[PDB]
Amino acid sequence: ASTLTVRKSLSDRAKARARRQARGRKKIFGTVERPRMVVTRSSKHVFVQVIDDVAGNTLVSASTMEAELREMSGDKTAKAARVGTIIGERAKAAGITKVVFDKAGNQYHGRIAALADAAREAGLDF
Amino acid sequence: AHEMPRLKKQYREQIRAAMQEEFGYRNPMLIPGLEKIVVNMGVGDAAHDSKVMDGAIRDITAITGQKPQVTKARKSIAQFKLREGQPIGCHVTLRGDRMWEFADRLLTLALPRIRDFRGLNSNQFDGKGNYTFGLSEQVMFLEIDQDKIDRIRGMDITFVTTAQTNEEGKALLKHLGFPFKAKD
Amino acid sequence: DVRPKITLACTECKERNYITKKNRRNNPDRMEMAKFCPRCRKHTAHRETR
Amino acid sequence: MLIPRRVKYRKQHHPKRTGAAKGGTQLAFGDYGIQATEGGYLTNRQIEAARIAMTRYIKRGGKVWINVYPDRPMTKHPAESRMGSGKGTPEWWIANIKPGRVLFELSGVPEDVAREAMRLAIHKLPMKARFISREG
Amino acid sequence: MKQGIHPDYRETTVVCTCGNTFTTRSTSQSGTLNADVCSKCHPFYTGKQKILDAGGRVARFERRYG
Amino acid sequence: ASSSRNGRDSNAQRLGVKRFGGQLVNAGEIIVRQRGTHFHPGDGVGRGGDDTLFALRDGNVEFGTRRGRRVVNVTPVE
RNA sequence: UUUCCGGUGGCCAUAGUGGAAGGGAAACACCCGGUCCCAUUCCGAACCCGGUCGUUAAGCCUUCCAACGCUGAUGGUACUGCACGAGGGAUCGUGUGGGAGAGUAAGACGCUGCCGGAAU
RNA sequence: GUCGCCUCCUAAAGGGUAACGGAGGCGCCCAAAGGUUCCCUCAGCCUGGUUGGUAAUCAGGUGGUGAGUGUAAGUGCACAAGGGGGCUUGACUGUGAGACUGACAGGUCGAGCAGGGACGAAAGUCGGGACUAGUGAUCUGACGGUGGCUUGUGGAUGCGCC
Ligand SMILES: [Mg+2]
Ligand SMILES: [Mg+2]
Ligand SMILES: [Mg+2]
Ligand SMILES: [Mg+2]
Ligand SMILES: [Mg+2]
Ligand SMILES: [Mg+2]
Ligand SMILES: [Mg+2]
Ligand SMILES: [Mg+2]
Ligand SMILES: [Mg+2]
Ligand SMILES: [Mg+2]
Ligand SMILES: [Mg+2]
Ligand SMILES: [Mg+2]
Ligand SMILES: [Mg+2]
Ligand SMILES: [Mg+2]
Ligand SMILES: [Mg+2]
Ligand SMILES: [Mg+2]
Ligand SMILES: [Mg+2]
Ligand SMILES: [Zn+2]
Ligand SMILES: [Zn+2]
Repeated sequence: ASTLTVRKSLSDRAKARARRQARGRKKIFGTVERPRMVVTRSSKHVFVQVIDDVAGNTLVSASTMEAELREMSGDKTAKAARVGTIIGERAKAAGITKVVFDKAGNQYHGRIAALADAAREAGLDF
Repeated sequence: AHEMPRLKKQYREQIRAAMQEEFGYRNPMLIPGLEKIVVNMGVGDAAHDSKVMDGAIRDITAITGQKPQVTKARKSIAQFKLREGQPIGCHVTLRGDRMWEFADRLLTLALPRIRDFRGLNSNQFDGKGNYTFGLSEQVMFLEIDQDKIDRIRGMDITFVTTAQTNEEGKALLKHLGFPFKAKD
Repeated sequence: DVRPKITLACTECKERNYITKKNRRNNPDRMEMAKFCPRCRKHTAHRETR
Repeated sequence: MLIPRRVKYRKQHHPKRTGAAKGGTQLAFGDYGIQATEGGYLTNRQIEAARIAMTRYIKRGGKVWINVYPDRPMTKHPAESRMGSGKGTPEWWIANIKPGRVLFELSGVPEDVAREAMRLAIHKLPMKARFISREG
Repeated sequence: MKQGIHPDYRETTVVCTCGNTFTTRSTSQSGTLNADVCSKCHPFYTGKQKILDAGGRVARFERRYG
Repeated sequence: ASSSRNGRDSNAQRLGVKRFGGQLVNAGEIIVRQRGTHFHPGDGVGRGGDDTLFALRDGNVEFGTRRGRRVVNVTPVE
């Protein structure tokens, strides 16, 4: 469900983040050569999906909701770094090589930046 | 230091209890509270000189405790001797503990020492629980000196509260403690 | 006269590489720029000729 | 005289005189009407003459509506001049009338005096027109 | 906070000249505060002015005639 | 007498669609000259400085909609 | 497999605007702080960070309402390619093909793909 | 009165189309009003508030484009191409697959590549400006660079090329 118009009655943070995400998606698009790495950052978790936007289907994904990461002791940024390592490992497992990173309306800073740097350490060409 | 402002503790305990018992909201996080304080100063007589603006900045920084937002002229108006881009106003937004301590200092010190003070009107509500009033002078704020003011100036104090209706906003400000008369 | 043509020459080889225009009232003085010198084969500082 | 307060363009092409009435073919204000059965250009002076005829016959009873406004400027070439040297200045204001257009409406007056007043008004128009009513 | 941008703000003792002192803090310099009056010291909401009005037309009639 | 105070028109610019839907084009072929983006660049179509839309690759021209925008695509030839 | 829900697309109002009621298991969200990375043309409002206490009040989600808006035939009409005809003239009509716009009946309180969570 | 260029209508839903037909503009401007990156949403209306009034400045609600766009008009742009912050000079050098448009001279768009840079975390974008006017062939001469030629040889001088 993606209506081109930002639905009214949304909260202020939601409206602002929706505008920022729509502006980020103007230049970012996932193909088979370079799929899009979208990081959805909420107050508790980070959910990463690598998407081929031509077919509209996610190739690999990772989160802090997985079984082997609920019990892992660390900080929000440390958990995001572990998620970045995992998503890089899964991308190498599926043969992704290079991705285009999408911050999904958030600032490239902190948890998202740690996730991206960890994915770069894993072997992702971005 | 590390000590919650007296106004904030009194607000929490007394005022939350009073609003819960008197308005009876069905959800605990519906009781209105003070969102922010906005101190505006229209300094429109600053197109011809800039030192009066140094005075305004000093006065309102001493009043509020933070540097102001100087606002440039939105559009040029020739009826006004007003061009575009010349800064013609300054406002301070107080939130957090700073808002509470500014409110306490204003209530205890500033407005009581107005000449022939008669309270503040309760009919100055905007229709959504937010209450604004204007001071034609700025010399009540005793935290500033007296023998070094450049020129006379006033301000607008605006209380923005999370009160849905005017009645509960008026109740909030009254129970926080405001001089409120019964005249127009 | 008010927007004249100005020649930018490299500060290394004195090569009159570029020509452009300015306002001569907004920029009364000679302009410094970081242009590419085909002779110096890299980006050098170019200055308006005098 | 009906002249618009202002027009966007004072020199305009001649209005098309082709086709039946686009709108205003049914009575909407009065109880009787003058319906044009022919097309043409209805000037403001003809509109005024017809209005005077109706208003003077019906006297004090009822109201008269003019459904057509002459907001189309027609230019005039400088007199005794050859052709060219630009377009002329506006001289006449017209309404573009098509067959079936209700020109005038009349109300508050019985049918025979209405018929006579509208006969008088119709004898002023440059096109053919007829008396119409609301099915009695 | 930043260094070298704000005026000095330290601990301060005050007097309300009405038996009231407080441990607030104010922007003053190397001294104390001496205020004319406080809010609790004010006669507004403690009820010490009782101005109301003076509109006894009949009252004045009866005072000056009866 | 008098004179005409009009009389000036600019030269014809010959804008419009040059390649219509389903037409086979080479890479770099111009699909439409236009002022502004009445058509937007789609997949395999680039936009020029004067808003000219050109083929970024070989294939067939198609006109369509992407989100809210009216776009020109060049679908690669099978 | 299914149900509900959190993200991410496609169609871009049949989807919205408005009203009424209800719900939060994981998730979402407000929320609580600002020590730390970071920030406000002033303000931890926002951006950013540490938590997940409290709360479903709002966001979000489920259901109901055609109310405003949106979608909308069939038939007819205007117009029109080609072939003709009529009038003193503005102009009009027919044959043979194509055929709206408005309006009416009506539809409609969204459809759908991938990833994930909980239960099954 | 007009003469070149740009925008709209006439122009009959591709392009083109005339008249001393109907409307207007241009012969610039901007070192940012260019590049890149990030963030933001307006005009109008309503209500509350010192000077302050319809309209300076502040606060809450509403408002989707009616505001804005350096400059005519049209096509666009709210995803903003509109408003703002940071850093910058690509307002490059050698090129140009392939095309559009004119009788031609000519006008216009352009992928990809190298060098050397700007911004960004990257993806990427940048060969001036949201687009379309702001311009003048050739001859002749001038200035900078280069050093290909030089009438016997070496210079000079002159020419050539950019
Ligand atoms: Mg109608
Ligand atoms: Mg461009
Ligand atoms: Mg250009
Ligand atoms: Mg319909
Ligand atoms: Mg039909
Ligand atoms: Mg229809
Ligand atoms: Mg055409
Ligand atoms: Mg045609
Ligand atoms: Mg011709
Ligand atoms: Mg240049
Ligand atoms: Mg070529
Ligand atoms: Mg041109
Ligand atoms: Mg390069
Ligand atoms: Mg720009
Ligand atoms: Mg010659
Ligand atoms: Mg010889
Ligand atoms: Mg060269
Ligand atoms: Zn050089
Ligand atoms: Zn006192």
